Amino acid sequence: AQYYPGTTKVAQNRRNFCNPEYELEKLREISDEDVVKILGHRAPGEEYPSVHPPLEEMDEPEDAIREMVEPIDGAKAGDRVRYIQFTDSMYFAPAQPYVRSRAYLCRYRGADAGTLSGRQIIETRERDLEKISKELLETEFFDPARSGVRGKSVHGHSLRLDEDGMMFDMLRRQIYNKDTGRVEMVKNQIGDELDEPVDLGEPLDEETLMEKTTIYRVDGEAYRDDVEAVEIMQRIHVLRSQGGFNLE
Amino acid sequence: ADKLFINALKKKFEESPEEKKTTFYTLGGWKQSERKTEFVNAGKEVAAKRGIPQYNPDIGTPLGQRVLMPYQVSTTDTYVEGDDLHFVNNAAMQQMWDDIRRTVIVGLNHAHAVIEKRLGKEVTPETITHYLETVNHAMPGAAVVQEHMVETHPALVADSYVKVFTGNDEIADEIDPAFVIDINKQFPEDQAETLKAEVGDGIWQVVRIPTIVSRTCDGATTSRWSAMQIGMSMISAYKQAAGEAATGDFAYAAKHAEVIHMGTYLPVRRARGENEPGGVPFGYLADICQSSRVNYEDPVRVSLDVVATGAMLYDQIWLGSYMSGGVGFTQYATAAYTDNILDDFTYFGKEYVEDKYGLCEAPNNMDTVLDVATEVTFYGLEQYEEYPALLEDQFGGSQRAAVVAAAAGCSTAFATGNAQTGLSGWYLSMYLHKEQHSRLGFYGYDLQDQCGASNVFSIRGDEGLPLELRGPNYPNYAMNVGHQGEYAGISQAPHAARGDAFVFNPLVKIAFADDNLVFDFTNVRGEFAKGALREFEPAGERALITPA
Amino acid sequence: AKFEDKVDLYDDRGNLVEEQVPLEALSPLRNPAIKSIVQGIKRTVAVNLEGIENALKTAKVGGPACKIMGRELDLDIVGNAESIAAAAKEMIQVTEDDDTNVELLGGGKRALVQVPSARFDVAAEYSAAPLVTATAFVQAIINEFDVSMYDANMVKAAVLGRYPQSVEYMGANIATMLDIPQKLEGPGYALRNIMVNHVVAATLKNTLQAAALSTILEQTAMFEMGDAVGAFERMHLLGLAYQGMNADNLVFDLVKANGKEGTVGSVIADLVERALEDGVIKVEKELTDYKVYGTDDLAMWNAYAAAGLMAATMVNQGAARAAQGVSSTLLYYNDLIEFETGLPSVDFGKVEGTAVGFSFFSHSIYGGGGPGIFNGNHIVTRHSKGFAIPCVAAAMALDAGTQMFSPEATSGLIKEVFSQVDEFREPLKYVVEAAAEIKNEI
Amino acid sequence: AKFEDKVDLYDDRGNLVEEQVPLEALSPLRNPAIKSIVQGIKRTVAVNLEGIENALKTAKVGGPACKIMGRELDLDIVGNAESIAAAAKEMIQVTEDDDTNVELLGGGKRALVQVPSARFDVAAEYSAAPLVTATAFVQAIINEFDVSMYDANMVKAAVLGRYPQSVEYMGANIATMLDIPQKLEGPGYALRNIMVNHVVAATLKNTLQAAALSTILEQTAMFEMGDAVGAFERMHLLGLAYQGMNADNLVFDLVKANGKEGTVGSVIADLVERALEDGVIKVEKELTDYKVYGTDDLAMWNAYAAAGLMAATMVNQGAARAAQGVSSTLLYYNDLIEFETGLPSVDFGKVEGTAVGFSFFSHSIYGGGGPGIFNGNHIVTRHSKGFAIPCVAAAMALDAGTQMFSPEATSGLIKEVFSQVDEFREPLKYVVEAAAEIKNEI
Ligand code: F43
Ligand SMILES: C[C@@H](OP(=O)(O)O)[C@H](NC(=O)CCCCCCS)C(=O)O
Ligand SMILES: C[C@@H](OP(=O)(O)O)[C@H](NC(=O)CCCCCCS)C(=O)O
Ligand SMILES: [Cl-]
Ligand SMILES: [Cl-]
Ligand SMILES: [K+]
Ligand SMILES: [Mg+2]
Ligand SMILES: [Mg+2]
Ligand SMILES: [Mg+2]
Ligand SMILES: [Mg+2]
Ligand SMILES: [Mg+2]
Ligand SMILES: [Mg+2]
Ligand SMILES: [Mg+2]
Ligand SMILES: [Mg+2]
Ligand SMILES: [Mg+2]
Ligand SMILES: [Mg+2]
Ligand SMILES: [Mg+2]
Ligand SMILES: [Mg+2]
Ligand code: NA
Ligand code: NA
Repeated sequence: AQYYPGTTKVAQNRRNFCNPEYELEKLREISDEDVVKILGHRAPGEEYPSVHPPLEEMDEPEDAIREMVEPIDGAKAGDRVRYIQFTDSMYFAPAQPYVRSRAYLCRYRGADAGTLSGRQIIETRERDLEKISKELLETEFFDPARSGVRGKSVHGHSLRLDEDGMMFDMLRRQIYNKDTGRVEMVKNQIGDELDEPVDLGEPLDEETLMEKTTIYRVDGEAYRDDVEAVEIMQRIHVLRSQGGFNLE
Repeated sequence: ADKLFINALKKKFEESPEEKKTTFYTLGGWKQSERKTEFVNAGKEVAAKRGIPQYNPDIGTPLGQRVLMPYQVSTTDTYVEGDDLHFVNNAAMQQMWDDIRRTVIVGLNHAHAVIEKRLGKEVTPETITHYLETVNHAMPGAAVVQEHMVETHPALVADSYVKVFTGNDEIADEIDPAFVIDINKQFPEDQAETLKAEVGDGIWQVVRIPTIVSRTCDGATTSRWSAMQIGMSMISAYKQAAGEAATGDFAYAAKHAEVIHMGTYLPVRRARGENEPGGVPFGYLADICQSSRVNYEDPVRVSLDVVATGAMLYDQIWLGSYMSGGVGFTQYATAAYTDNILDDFTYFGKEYVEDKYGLCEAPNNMDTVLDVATEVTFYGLEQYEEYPALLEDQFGGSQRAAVVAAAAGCSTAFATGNAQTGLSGWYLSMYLHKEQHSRLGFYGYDLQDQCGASNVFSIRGDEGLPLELRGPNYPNYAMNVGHQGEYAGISQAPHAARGDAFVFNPLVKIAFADDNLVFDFTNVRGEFAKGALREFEPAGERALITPA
Repeated sequence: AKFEDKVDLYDDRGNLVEEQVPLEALSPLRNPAIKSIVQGIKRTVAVNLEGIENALKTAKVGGPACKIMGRELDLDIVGNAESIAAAAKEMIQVTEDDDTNVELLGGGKRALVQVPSARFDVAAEYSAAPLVTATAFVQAIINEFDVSMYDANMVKAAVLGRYPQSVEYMGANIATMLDIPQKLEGPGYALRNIMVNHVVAATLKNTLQAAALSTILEQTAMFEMGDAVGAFERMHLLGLAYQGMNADNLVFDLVKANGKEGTVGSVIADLVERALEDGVIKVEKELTDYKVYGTDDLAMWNAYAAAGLMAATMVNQGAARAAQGVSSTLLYYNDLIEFETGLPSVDFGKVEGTAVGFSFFSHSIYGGGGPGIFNGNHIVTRHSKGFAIPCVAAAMALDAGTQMFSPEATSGLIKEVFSQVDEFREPLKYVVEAAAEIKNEI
Repeated sequence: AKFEDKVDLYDDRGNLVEEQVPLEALSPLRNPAIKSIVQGIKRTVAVNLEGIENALKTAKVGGPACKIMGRELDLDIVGNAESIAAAAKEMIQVTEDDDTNVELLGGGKRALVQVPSARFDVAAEYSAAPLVTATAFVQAIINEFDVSMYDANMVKAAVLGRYPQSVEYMGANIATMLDIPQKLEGPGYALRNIMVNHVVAATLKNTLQAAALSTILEQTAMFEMGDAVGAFERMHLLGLAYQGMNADNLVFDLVKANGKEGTVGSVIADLVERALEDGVIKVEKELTDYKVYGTDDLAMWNAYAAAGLMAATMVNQGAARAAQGVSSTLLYYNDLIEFETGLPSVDFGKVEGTAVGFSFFSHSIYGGGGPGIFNGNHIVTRHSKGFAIPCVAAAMALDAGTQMFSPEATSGLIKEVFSQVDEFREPLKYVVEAAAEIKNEI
């Protein structure tokens, strides 16, 4: 597959995030328990709640589509559908909102992805969400200064950074430690305090942010200079326009 | 010269506009704000008086971890907190809507024919004047025929009246001038001649019913109230039997055959009668705004005054209250009429077009759309990238999408002289923006955006329509902020560039050229500022009939 | 047959056509000519090619007084009407030689369009007629002149108006006798939302044919509404027959006997006499110098009374040659006949009630208008279940020129197109012929 | 004949039924099974006799939480259902051997009613079904128990609700898949105002049958609306065939290849491969390490893409067994495929746009709801001309129980009655069989 046109680092990074054969760079280690804490849906050691019985316990009639489509593990179990949501700074966060939704529906099964300017969300069955969330948190999808895990009060994507290089957070869920140069998650994504904070590692330095970012800006790589990417957008506009008129 | 938004950015923040870093969390939350402080105190008083908790700053999340900004009302020197631009808190905004809602245009052409042909009586400027003195007594709610009528208090209904206009100068000049909208006085010479030629010898009433009635009732009241008192005044002034078969012809003419509503009724899911905001087509909104007849030498000013008119009405009152409610959509709209930001972008585009093509001299085709809309889109987005304070100001992607695309679409229409290619440019802007920043608006912002390119030039039943005829009930447009008022601007744009007197309905244009209105439609942004400052005097209040 | 009744059928000159036809041969549910008229009304559209051309030339689109400067397009539509109509027909039809009709009128200024019946058999309702016709002519015009992508939306606006910003086809240059489904007062009302003036126009002011077309449309709607189901069915069929189809020549003969010098009152007297003679009513008891009449067949009394009501309208408004007094006739025929007999008036008071409001709303400031702008879907005149509006059609047919909002003023496009259709223009002829044809199948 | 295209047709198990069927044999305008389905949906009513009985016994009539103390009537309706239904049938039918059906279900608690097709042939629209059914059951109940004049109005309220004070049948104890004509967003929309949950209910959550029923209704509406007239007709027919009828087994085979481990992206990759292999698209230009695809047949590209869109929904929402993400699939299948190819997405962006607003209005405070309450007439989901809603039907069929407003919650009465009808329950079977039968008549 091609994924995205263009000849910039930005374009290549957009393709890499979408390509399920591209190995996302792992930047930090997070325990299973700490992913669960960050998500905030259940307590460590709590059984998965259910929204319906396990599929095995149901007596569904013959349906060739069902038979051919393997349910994800949490669907088999009857898990609730839950979410993880990220905000990405326009100051060169590695992932960005449409980059995420596009990539998620290439890489992940059974996914409800939504894009907004200030927040991007995936909803899926809870145990599967936990596995996906580990990858979203440990890899280059995430920078702990320029990205935030936020289920509410998401303001910040468009704000100036603070003096530590951290994105604004009304609820201050991620705290930069000057003594370690590391960021700690001190609250879960909805803003409730954690008993023990979670180490999220060091912020990426400027050079590495520029290597990895998927936003075009005049002070990075400008979209208008990725002339092949612009060409394809303009083509889609023209072909849609003609098609709606007379199917030519 | 400095970009037009620089002064506003310097007012908002201590840092220079280009500075990338700031410090948060040190402003005391709501305590930084004069207006939030007023609200906290008011909530305490309200709760104490009524015995039910109300406004409380400790509910939910703590506002003001960042700077709570002032906004410059564009084209003014007025800076206010955004709460002062909420329609609930701004009497100018409320009155703007009331003045539209309470107006209808009603011909006298069928009525005078009824008089001459069915009644066999003559119509002259003198008899028209007598009729107008009669209907100006009756319209606010006073009697002319029956004994033992009880009537509205004249001072409560002082804003209700009837004027007329006609394209025949000699006829207009013979009617008592208290009652006449004088086209030659209100419009510059070339516009006046256009408008008079459209109207010809037709004679039209502009009827305004009382604000207090419109607020008590609804928009669908207006044409009915109008017709009742026209009917009574025809009976009295032309000495008719007070209820004979011909009386029904006056009713049918005033209620149906020669009435122009400001808005058409809506389908059931969003059920509303006439003269509600969703029924007002974009071309009418542009014609209601009177910037065109004052600022004609500056098509950007005219177009952006229409944007302000429409962003407020359509996003704040209509989408933000009629169709939703609560805190609502103040800043989705203010983005389009504050800090001179849309103005900066649109002057850039107008100058680009002037220099390359000449206004209205570009080919009306997709090549021009691609050229102009792309260039202007990249300029606007560059400004958010160059000025971190600007990006923090227009913090919501939807706001930025609407502003950038409005500039792109208006500019494209300045080039082609055609609103439809302007519209195509609006959608291209969205697509480019989305790819540049990997974001656009709120979750549902680009429903119409993605349908957009294909439906610009469609001819199918519920798809195809010139932009001027579209409105808030065009299917794709029926739900979402950050488009409708901007489309009214794009509708205005090619007509302002062409020097046209009107966009879609000359009668609507003339009908708001009237300083007896409560709101001043020649200076919509100035009026919004006056309302923000609590300096606007609305109609419709009940002070006279309530305790001191 | 469900019912035992038979009626004699006559033509619009009062001459016998067929004796002793079962009543249900006139039912909308059984009569193939009523089916053909109703399907015809669903499928027929008037296209104003001159109007489309002028709207384009002037950019006057989207409703009254509207205009978009700079959008003008000068296309020789009427001069190329034959090609445009043929191209439109190829899109409108389902198959070659099906029942699609596209006929030019007025030197190419107008077109009669009948959309193929098969499209309606797989449709929920009737809007396919204007919508298929509109898009076929929009496309045919664009293709005739190679109108560009940039300009074609003006052709669309010139044909169908401000739709979909407006709910209606506001400013359209096509017309139908039906109006949009959203404007129905209630479900099942569509055949009632047909202006009286349109009926009078289609039937060329032939009084009996106007009455017949109106009655057919009203009473067919009563079946769609469910009013003519079960207990009420025979009442509605007898009303169709006697009030609108001149069954037994009763309307005709009452008019003949009262036309020279008669009044509403003299028609009442003759109708009561005829009802007594035919055994429909009988003296139930005697008060002081006053006979109280009763009936063992209320539906038949109602039908006789309804025939008299039509004849009274024809006599009263025919003598004035002025339609306005039909509201008075509808009221006082019914008021008078109750105090003359002790029996209930037509539609058990609902014609009288309709007439009270109709009188008010055709002589007052509050709404309504002249008789011709009413219809069975109008809030003023919806209340009687078919027994009022046909009299209004008769009265407007008889008007010699007293109305400002005449059929000439409101219904010219509909006249030119719909009066071409024989079954629309002379429905009494075709419905009677069909009834005679199926008489031994009922 | 008009179009040269032929398609291979399969059953819901992926087995070939008939090869090389002319495309127009699947047209709503030609296919007799689509006609039968559409007329069936116009004419079918679910009657809740138990509900009527309980409303009467409690005097809970006229809408939610309403009650009139003192008006209670205790009638043994369900215990006398056979007699009541037979009496109602006698009023509903036109003749004794016509296609009227009245069938008791659930021990007399429910009745399936199919009003005779002939009533609709002489009707403007479809409201005769609830209105004729309602009055026949009101009258049959009154007659069964000799309900007095003084009380009978409560039976009417228990059957049809607050109508006519309300515009809708508010509180009624009858149901139809269609809704009242006044609620149409535009003329021609009635077959679009059918809740997704109703489609899923009628088809017993069989994914392909739900997709087929929804596509048949949506694309038939596109003909009634005039969207499938002229230039657009082939596009709509190909969409019906490939997206809703599993033409050439393309949906089925994409699901088979992607069901075990696949994603929306893997379905896209397979669809682009298949379009290229079949000659639907071709490389037009080479950019830097990027192929720009073109097509000489935009309608066929659109149809292939639409089949992939359906398969992507089945794979994505099938894997979650949770419908909510269909709004996401409808968006990003289309967004991704444009940047994968340089070609326009399904319905030239209109599915993507529909999906943007549908996503918003199924995850926000402002309106909408869960996937099952949408429909082609909903303001959120009307914008694509048939290519979005059938995917929503498929997704809800695949939902294992994650929805509050499920078909079990919204559509139980519909389910019990409408799933009895073979052509409603298994439309893919009957439409394919009919296409095969007429294949040499096209
Ligand atoms: C709960 C929702 C979901 C929904 O359906 N509506 C919400 C909330 C709603 C509330 C918020 C009021 C409150 O705080 O109590 C109101 C004011 C509507 C109302 N009920 O009066 C609103 N949004 Ni919202 N909403 C807005 C916006 C936005 C932007 C904000 C992004 C940012 O970085 O700050 C994002 C969408 C996006 O990412 O593009 C957004 C989301 C959301 N919007 C998220 C909450 C986001 C969060 O948790 O922080 N709105 C805007 O982008 C600007 C205009 C602004 C609206 C108020 C006004 O116009 O003044 C407000 C419009
Ligand atoms: C009849 C109808 O008017 P039209 O015939 O549609 O103009 C209707 N008015 C009314 O019913 C007026 C009722 C109030 C005044 C008379 C009170 S007795 C209305 O405006 O919708
Ligand atoms: C979708 C529809 O809501 P329902 O799905 O019918 O509840 C509709 N609301 C809206 O369109 C809300 C528009 C204003 C708020 C969102 C602005 S982006 C309405 O209330 O009629
Ligand atoms: Cl009887
Ligand atoms: Cl094609
Ligand atoms: K009000
Ligand atoms: Mg680990
Ligand atoms: Mg300058
Ligand atoms: Mg400063
Ligand atoms: Mg307290
Ligand atoms: Mg003055
Ligand atoms: Mg009208
Ligand atoms: Mg002033
Ligand atoms: Mg004789
Ligand atoms: Mg006599
Ligand atoms: Mg049968
Ligand atoms: Mg009894
Ligand atoms: Mg190569
Ligand atoms: Na709280
Ligand atoms: Na708070």
